[PDB]
Amino acid sequence: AEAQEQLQRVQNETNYPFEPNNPYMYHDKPMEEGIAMLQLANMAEAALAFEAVCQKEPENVEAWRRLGTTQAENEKDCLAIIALNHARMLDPKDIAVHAALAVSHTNEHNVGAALQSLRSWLLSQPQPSEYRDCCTLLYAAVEMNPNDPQLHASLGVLHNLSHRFDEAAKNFRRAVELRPDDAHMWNKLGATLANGNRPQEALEAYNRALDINPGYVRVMYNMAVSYSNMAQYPLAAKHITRAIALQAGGTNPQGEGSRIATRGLWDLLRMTLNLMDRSDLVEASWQQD
Amino acid sequence: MVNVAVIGAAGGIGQSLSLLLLRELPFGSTLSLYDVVGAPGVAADLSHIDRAGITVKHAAGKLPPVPRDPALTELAEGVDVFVIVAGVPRKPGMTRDDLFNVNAGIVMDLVLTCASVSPNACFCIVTNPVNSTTPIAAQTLRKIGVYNKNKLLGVSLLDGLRATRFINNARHPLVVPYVPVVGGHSDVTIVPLYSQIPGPLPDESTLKEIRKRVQVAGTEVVKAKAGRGSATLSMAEAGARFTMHVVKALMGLDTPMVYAYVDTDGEHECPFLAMPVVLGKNGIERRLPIGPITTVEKEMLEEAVGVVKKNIAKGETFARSKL
Amino acid sequence: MVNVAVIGAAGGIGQSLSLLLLRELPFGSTLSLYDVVGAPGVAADLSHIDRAGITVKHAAGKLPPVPRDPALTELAEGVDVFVIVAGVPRKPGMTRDDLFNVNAGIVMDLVLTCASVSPNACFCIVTNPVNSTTPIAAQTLRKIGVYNKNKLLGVSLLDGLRATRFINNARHPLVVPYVPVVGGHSDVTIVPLYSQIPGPLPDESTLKEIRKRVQVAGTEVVKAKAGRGSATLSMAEAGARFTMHVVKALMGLDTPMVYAYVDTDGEHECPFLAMPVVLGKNGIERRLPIGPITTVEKEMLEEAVGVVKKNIAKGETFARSKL
Amino acid sequence: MVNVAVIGAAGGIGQSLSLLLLRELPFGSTLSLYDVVGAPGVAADLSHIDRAGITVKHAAGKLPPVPRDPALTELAEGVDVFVIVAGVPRKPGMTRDDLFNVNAGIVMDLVLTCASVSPNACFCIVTNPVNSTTPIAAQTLRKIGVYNKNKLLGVSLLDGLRATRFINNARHPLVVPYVPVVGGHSDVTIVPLYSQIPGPLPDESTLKEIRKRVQVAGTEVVKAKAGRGSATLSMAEAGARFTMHVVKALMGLDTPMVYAYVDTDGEHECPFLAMPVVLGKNGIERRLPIGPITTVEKEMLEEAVGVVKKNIAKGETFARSKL
Amino acid sequence: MVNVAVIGAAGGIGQSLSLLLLRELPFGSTLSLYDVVGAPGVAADLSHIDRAGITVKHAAGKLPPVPRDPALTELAEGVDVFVIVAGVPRKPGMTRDDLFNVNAGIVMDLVLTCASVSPNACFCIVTNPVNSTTPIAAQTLRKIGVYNKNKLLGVSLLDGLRATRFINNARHPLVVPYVPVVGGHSDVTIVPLYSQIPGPLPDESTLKEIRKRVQVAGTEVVKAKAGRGSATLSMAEAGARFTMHVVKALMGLDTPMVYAYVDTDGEHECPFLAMPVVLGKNGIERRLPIGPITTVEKEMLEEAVGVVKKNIAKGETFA
Repeated sequence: AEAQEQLQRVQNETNYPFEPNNPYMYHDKPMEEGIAMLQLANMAEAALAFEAVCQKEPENVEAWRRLGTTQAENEKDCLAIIALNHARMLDPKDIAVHAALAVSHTNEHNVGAALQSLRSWLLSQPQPSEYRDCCTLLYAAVEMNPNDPQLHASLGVLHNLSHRFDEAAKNFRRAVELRPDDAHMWNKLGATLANGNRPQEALEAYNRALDINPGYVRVMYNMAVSYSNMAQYPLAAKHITRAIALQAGGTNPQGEGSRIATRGLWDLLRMTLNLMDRSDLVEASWQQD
Repeated sequence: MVNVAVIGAAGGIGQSLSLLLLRELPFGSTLSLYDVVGAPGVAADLSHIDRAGITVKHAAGKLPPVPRDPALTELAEGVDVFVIVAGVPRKPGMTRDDLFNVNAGIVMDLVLTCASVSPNACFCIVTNPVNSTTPIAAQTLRKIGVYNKNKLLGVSLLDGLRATRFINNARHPLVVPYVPVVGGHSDVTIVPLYSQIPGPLPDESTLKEIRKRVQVAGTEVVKAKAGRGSATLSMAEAGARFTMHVVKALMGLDTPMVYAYVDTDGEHECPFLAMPVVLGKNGIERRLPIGPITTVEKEMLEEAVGVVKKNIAKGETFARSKL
Repeated sequence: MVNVAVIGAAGGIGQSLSLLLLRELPFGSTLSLYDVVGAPGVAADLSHIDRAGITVKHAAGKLPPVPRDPALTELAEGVDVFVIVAGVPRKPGMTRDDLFNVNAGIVMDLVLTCASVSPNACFCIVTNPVNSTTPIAAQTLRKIGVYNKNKLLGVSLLDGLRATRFINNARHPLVVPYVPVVGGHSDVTIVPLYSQIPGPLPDESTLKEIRKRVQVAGTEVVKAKAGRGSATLSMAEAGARFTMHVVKALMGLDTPMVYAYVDTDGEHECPFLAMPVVLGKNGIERRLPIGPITTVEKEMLEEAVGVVKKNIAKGETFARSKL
Repeated sequence: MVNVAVIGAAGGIGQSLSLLLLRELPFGSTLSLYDVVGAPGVAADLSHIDRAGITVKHAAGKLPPVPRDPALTELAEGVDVFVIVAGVPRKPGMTRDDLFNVNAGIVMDLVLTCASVSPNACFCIVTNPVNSTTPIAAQTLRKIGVYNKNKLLGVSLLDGLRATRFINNARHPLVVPYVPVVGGHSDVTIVPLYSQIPGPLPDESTLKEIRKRVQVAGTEVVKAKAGRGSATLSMAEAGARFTMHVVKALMGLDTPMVYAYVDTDGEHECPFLAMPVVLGKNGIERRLPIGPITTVEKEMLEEAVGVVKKNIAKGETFARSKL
Repeated sequence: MVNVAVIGAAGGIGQSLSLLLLRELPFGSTLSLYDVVGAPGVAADLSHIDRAGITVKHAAGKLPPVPRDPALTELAEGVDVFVIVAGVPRKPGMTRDDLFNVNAGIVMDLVLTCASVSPNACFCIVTNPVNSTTPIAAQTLRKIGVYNKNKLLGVSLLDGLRATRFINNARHPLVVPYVPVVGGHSDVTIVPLYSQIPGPLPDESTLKEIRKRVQVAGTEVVKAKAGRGSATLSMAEAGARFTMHVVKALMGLDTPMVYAYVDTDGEHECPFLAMPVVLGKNGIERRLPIGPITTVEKEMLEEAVGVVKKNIAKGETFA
């Protein structure tokens, strides 16, 4: 059929498999449905509507733009980065196809391409390892853009690359008064404090996300990690299983795909269920019920 | 007939360990070196010395590290022993948890890359946080599929060296070859058993003075270097001897008795402890009980067991928060 | 008994030299350390090794340098086997034009300061520009009036090590324990002697390549290290072996034959040359002729003598101007 | 430099002892041999073995055992260690009827001749019944008077060699370097302390049999050879090892712990006993207590003391009668 | 691992050889002992040593020396290296041939029953006349059909020790580790090569007198020992060290260079001569030429090769 042909033609340099069980490309004007679905909450199926609209227009420059960000928000970092790369090779001049291709690139701890992605992002800018040239070009220490969100608020990923969890904390704390409304940006200073111990004082910002976006699934993951680091197993497990439960909403009986992207999540209930000696779930709970 | 990998050379402990291993290796051996940077430079230096039969191999790597390096997965072909010495230099402001947080991922990746091709091999972790870095390797081996409890060791002989050297000075004319040490490798999880040594003891009120100095010597060394160094020369020698013991046991030329941080399958309730073992042709072949102890050593092992237990729990509950 | 005191052994080659010396010195010996910076760290590291009969003493030095350091004068009591390893670790920033007048000044300061209080002692030079700095030490010792031609050694065993390693690989499985090398320790001065060793020596065409590789092997180590590092491990091993030979022959337990940069004293037209000598309990006992050599080593030795004469002339000229 | 003279070299023990001592002495030493019959035959045999540094001297005596042979006086000059191994063959000695009488005079004459000219030497008694032979030597030394209790060693190391081998056979995977032995050197005056060694021990039923096996060990070899000699290939090794320990201790290169028949000045109720001791540069430095023991070892030590108290008395009664 | 067996370790030289053997063998290696009489006593005496990791096995013969002892063929079931030391002493009252007249018998029998069950084993003949016993052993091995040219060594290391000690005595304090000696293992057949060693040398007369002293050592030893006995200890020393060089060579732990009485196998005239060889994991691996020699050494070598050819011709028949 025409839909099947669309699927094999997508199965290309633009592979992005995304098992076809969603009836949203059947719905007309999917772009509007996509923008209206996340206007309140639940970016999960909003990312699905973005997939639906982006599936039949390969040349749509802005289709991949929000799709990459919303697929990075929902913790599925794997297919989102290759989708963003395919977006980048089409129009290789945009901050969105480079900023989200740099910070999310470090979640896999691939320090190689992150530096060149940062270089590409800083390219437009109309006005103990390699580091040196990239960091010097970045700098911009109150040179002519004091309190510049995209630069001053950002670039903490560079600090996170060097595992220097002392300068990043301040570089993010005194970077949120400007543009003081972005739940995703909160995560940027929500985990960098957690990674340097200090679990309690990094907890509040997590609830801060719930102040504006009570639909995030990565904030719940981060707070479960922090609680597990604090060895408070029971409610940590309860809240993380709530996080997986909220990760899939609606089309869930048919909303599954390759079932590898939600692997680490379906691993983190492990490494904890063996600490309170209950077990009894182990490999038996393999059906993701 | 013996091939040894020194993964993590071209650096601190690694260079001295390789230099010491070049001399004591038996005839017909093969030494392989690896590092992200500097491997060819040291391979072109160790090959200019004499001695027949020893052959040196090396493999460089991409300057920005990448998972599952193609060079390492090809250099790991036909290797019997894997020494893992790859960490971070002791910067002043790193506390005690940042070092573990930065070393756990490196250890996991290196173990995965090495064991993905050659499962039947011994491991000789000498990273630094021995109490916590061994469970990570155990978990990686568990999830991969191949994991032998008899072929996984953690080097902790430096405590024995320190205890012997400190007990040989206050009892001059008398010399003893070795002193047992039980527990872990940290400030509090070390207890030297001084009631199992032949000869008279130098009374109390000084035995306790030596016992705490044994634990504090590491911080003493760190302070002596103006806060910008660590014990590297002494730590290198404590690894070369253990590696030689393992190699000789594997070849069948000896059956040594060593104290190593190894899994205690059964016996003690703590999953991991440093207790005497006897090596052989298949790694550890016979574990040994701790033995009789006095009433003043019973008030330290109880705390050591708890601290080791919580360290193992912390090492096994390692997770990464996504930014 | 013996009180070997390495001078400047706190960086690169010195640390490895100290580590190798510690683990092989005879019972009842003394090891002393001194450097401008970093000496306490090495002393702390070396003071936790389980060796009986070895006592470690260390000094320090005002960070900005200072001629005739009073602290160093407090360490040269009873030392017999003074070892100078005070080599400047320069970089490719600027070439060999300089680094001579600085190393020569360092040698003139250190040798004079050490010998002003401990006359009856050996002096093994291991600084870089050997052919020129050995006469510097000779002139410095003669200035006071305590010159002893029998105790002034220049380490040149690295060339023998390299020649043996390069000749044991092209003639497998036949092996030899040593290979004689004459001339000097630099550039086109090295003259290996492959004719007077047992065995069916190979063809001349490949022998030319082998000898050229032996001559030029200095550059390849620097080239392989991105032009940054240098051969700092092999030199430490060679120095350790030579000073161990000297120590064991000084106590009367051996009378071995070695090659070194020594004063000829009327046995050759050249003032200084690398010729075989047999040691003893008073220094150098007997001196041997070169022996029968083939028809091309004549020209090679002539060129080596021609270069060495100019090198010694430059060295002698430098010392006279320096006060 | 040290001179190690052996008394008796043409016997079944002297030849093997000299052969073992020749290849283990340090460089620049001297070996001396003496026997009434056959000394040149064994002296000329050891002058062809490749060993640089060692020199050999010898002297023979008249066929009739004339007391105070002038050959011994000439040979014994500058001697630092004296080994007394010269006993009549046990083939015609029956069972301690005349063997004790004949053997107690030869050792007395030998020690009287040796100690007259050189009074500063260490005596290692190896002959038959050491228990009574040692007090005879002590009285012979004290008659004229040069006696020094710090230099009088009775070789009792064979029992340790026998005891160490037996344990390692039952417990194959585990190996122990040595096992302490207390008491005397006879059939029933031997108490091997198995309770002071590392590792678990077998049950009491088998341990009792093993302990009894050590006590009756000499007669097994005698009955195996059907009365054609005795154990001569093991006493030689034991004497060689003990002599090497004494020589190294005197030279200053080692300070070992040994178990030997010694004179208890103010430690135990018995005058002479086999208890642990530490050597130095002046013979015995400081004696050591036996240490904790179990209940059965207590009664075994009691019985051994009860026998040795009259074993010494018999030798004392034999002495004090000539003069 | 390896299994070194000594055939006749109950005489004067056998007792002093097994003791040195059980002091250097690597961990996990047996040591078999066989003799007509006295074997149980030596086995019991040597079993009490404290060295761990070495086991001792013994076999007992019969007082009447019957041929092809069924006990001996049971002991040699897993032996890797065979050393033959059995023979008769050098008591006065007979020339060489008379001694030969008996020795050539025994050497055959001992090399016949052993090779019948362990064909792939090394051989380390020590029984002196040497010059003539090695061809006899080769002929006996050819009879069965298993004769490997790469595993047949005649011990000749004693002359090397004598020559190097004699030259070290006259060159104090200069010391050398060894000196090459070729030609054979008897009187005039022995030829040192003193012009292939480092350092200067004395005048011609001294060299001649030291060369004379090297090849007459046995006579002076037996003279200093009255008329009884022989060179017991020395023959038991060089006989042990050489064996060690073989053992390591069979485990890959060394690649020694030794001088021994071997088969030329297409080389300088006489089939057997003492020439340098390179050992390995499969017996003899590479033979080497003798090398440059002085003019007098050429005539000495010619005389030696003539004498050794006469000796091998005499010993090749024994019929």
